[PDB]
Amino acid sequence: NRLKEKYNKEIAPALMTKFNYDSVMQVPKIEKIVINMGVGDAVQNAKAIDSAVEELTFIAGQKPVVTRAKKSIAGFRLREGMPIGAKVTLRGERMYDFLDKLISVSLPRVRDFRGVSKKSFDGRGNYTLGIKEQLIFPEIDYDKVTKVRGMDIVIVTTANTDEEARELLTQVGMPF
Amino acid sequence: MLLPKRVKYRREHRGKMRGRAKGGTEVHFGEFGIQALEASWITNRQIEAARIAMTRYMKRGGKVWIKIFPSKPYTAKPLEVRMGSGKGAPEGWVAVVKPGKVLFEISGVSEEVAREALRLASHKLPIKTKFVKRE
Amino acid sequence: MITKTSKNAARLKRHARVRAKLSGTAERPRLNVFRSNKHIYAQIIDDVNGVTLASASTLDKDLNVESTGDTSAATKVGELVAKRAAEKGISDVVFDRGGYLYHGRVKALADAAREAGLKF
Amino acid sequence: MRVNITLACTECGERNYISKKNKRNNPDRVEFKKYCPRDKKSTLHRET
Amino acid sequence: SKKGVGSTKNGRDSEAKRLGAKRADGQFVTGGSILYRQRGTKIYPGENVGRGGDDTLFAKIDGTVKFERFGRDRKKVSVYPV
RNA sequence: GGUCCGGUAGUUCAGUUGGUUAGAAUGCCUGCCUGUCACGCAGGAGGUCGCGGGUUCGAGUCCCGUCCGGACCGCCA
RNA sequence: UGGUGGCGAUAGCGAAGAGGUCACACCCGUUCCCAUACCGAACACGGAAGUUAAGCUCUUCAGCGCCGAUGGUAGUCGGGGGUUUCCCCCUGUGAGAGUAGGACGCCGCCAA
RNA sequence: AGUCUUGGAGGUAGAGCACUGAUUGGACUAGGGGCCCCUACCGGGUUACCGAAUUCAGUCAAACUCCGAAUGCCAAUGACU
RNA sequence: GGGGCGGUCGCCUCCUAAAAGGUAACGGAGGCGCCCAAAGGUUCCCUCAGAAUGGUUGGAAAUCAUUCGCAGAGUGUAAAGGCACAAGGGAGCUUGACUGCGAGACCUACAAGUCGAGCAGGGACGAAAGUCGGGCUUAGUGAUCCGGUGGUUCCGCAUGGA
Repeated sequence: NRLKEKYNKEIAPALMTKFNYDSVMQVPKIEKIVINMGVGDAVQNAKAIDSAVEELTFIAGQKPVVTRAKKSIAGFRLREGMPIGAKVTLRGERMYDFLDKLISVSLPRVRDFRGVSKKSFDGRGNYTLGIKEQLIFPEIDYDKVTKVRGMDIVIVTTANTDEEARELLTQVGMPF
Repeated sequence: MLLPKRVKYRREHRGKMRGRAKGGTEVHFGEFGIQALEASWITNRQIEAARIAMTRYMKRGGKVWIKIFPSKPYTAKPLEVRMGSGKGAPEGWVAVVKPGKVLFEISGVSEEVAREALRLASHKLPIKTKFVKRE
Repeated sequence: MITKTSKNAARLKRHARVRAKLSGTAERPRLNVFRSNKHIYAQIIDDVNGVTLASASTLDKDLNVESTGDTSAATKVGELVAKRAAEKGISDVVFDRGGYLYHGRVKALADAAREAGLKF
Repeated sequence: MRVNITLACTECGERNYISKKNKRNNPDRVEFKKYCPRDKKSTLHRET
Repeated sequence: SKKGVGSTKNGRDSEAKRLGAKRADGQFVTGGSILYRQRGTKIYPGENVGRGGDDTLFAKIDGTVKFERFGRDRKKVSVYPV
């Protein structure tokens, strides 16, 4: 919200001038911020996913969906039909409300921090985070936490190449 | 001794031979080649013997090309048995060679020695042959 | 950018799917709808000869409203196309949603046609 | 295993329909609604 | 003397069914007659010809039969009323 | 030449059926015991399943072929 | 220019370039209809801030894909021979992977 | 019933690689042998000594077919027998 | 391809099969004696396998995000035919996995086997059109006699019952 208004006011004009897009609305934009959860279950502990779901709901703004595994694999003893992982999508005002928490408090609150992954990009503007702890905002009832597994986080943009997204994330406020 | 490392079936019809070869009728990789002017079968032992008769004589002169593969197996019932009651086991691989097919080709070697060496090897094959060279 | 398929492109597949089952013959023509962002079109079509019979639209040259695309416009255009069928009266048609979902302005149009008396 | 079963009804004793079923999947006495001929309408058919 | 062999285990097969078209292009047909006893939708039905439960094609209205290409590769049967 | 069996720790046999776990004696190693050795007492490691191919989420344990041996038959003139 | 049909992709895929007052489409926000096995991108909902960027519509092209007889042949119906697992002659018949080239759209009906 | 004309289904001979397999060479490199050292090879330097994957060329198949006849077969039309 | 021994005996898929159908051999390859209350019916909505790149616990593969991707993936199972306008995948409702039938036609020595529009009675789905008389098509199954069980507006040996 705050960020978004700022996105309308300062970010889009600045980088539109910096790249010379003839059409203004061609400017890159964050499309979605999506969360994935994965629990080594195959089932290892049936309560693991049944805990991760309603901790991730607090972490995000709304309930996730339990991911239905695609195909069976005996390497992990993962039979097809035993649920693993959970997903929640975020967009609209919610994605900016989420990025707000992240950039302002979460990354600086990591057990240790330096500049985020230098070349985590995929190649076409998408970009991913691997954060190991659930310490995202400090008011989680953090004493509840038994397992320490953090989040897999993907930010998806309308960028067509890595350079523009790299530049955009700067004034969005991500360190590198 | 060219084994096909695998095959879809280990038994199939003997088939028939009619007309010229479908492809590979002229030299394509070597300076000179050898051609067969009637239809017949050709087996691992034949190609192996001819190959050795070629290369061991030619020594360091160059390289020899083989355009043949005995993908076809052929069966034979066990010795001393009444015929019938199931196709016999397979014990050899064979390559169909219609007339016009060029079998072997030589590269990087003088003309006369290739001529006489191909003549030498031809006696290993059971088939009337004709010397042939690239256009 | 993220490969977003055209909305009309997606709609065309559904429209072809539904069209596969039915079509409007002589004395049993087919109604049709376009649910454009800014306008709504209606058509009475005879498949076999490949020509329309009568049509109606929000942007027709009379009876306009500031809606021109909302449910009120759908009702008005529906009764309009009912009259446009009436003068060269057919009295029956096979409905064919334009690969849409029968809940909204399409329902308003269908209700208008029914109450006007085009027996589906 | 699949075992044969004949269908029965409470609206009227005369019932005729047959079917198959798995004991493991449906241990409970199953119900279907079907057209009885002699009652000349649809009714709820149990099994015997 | 003699020697023993066996275990062919191949002398079996299904009592094969008949598959083919039994109305000729231009033949007059009567309603309910069979046109093509395919196995799988080898040729789709056109106007006035149905599609049976076992992928069979039968004429709904008595008339004349006609075969014609469907699209690039596929075929289709039709019955044209006389 | 045919039919049937099997092939697992270094040795001998279970499991080999339970498709979803490799086990029991002996041997061997360390320690204790004895003046020393042998018994004996504590502990411990091992094979990853004759070979190759295939089905299956998963093969030791299912189906094929190849090697190995073992059982039976190989008769009428 | 939109809508909606028939035609074998000679209509496709690519590469470039033009358009938008109107039409279309992106867009704006979920207030109530409806919905996201999580969500107003999607479903629907009610507008019209700005944009031809994309879609869509037009101009160009043989890079790919597609279509394509002419004479050849291989095969082959029917006759006739031969030293006959296979070859050859005569009346026809006629392969396809190859080029001659066609093509980067043609026909409609309702609304401008 | 034969023949002439028209229309059909049908995937053989043939041909071919577009699919499924088999399969020969060139280019190329991932990955393996290749010893040295630093040494857990961290990596370099490592033979064409093998060598997957691609692309250029090339050869095969009753259970391969983007193709596909000749004949045979099923009918309609009329014409002669 | 003498008997004995070995093997086989019914059904389903393909090749052998000579471009209709049919066509044998102790010819060449596989499968069946089931399974599914949803893996059926209907309405509605999509779309795959594999690969590359970023992402931790987590690699060759778990679960994510982008791109490529005509079908390599799926279709209960064995092969073939056919299927991305779904016959593949998902959700809601539902039991037509109905009764009486059936113009015609296929296949056929007989016995049987197969499809079938269309009609009536009641439904299920959907606003409607309209679909539904079991699986996406082909196997998953046997005569008659005798006996068991349910309904019977049938007969029941002088008559009424049995």
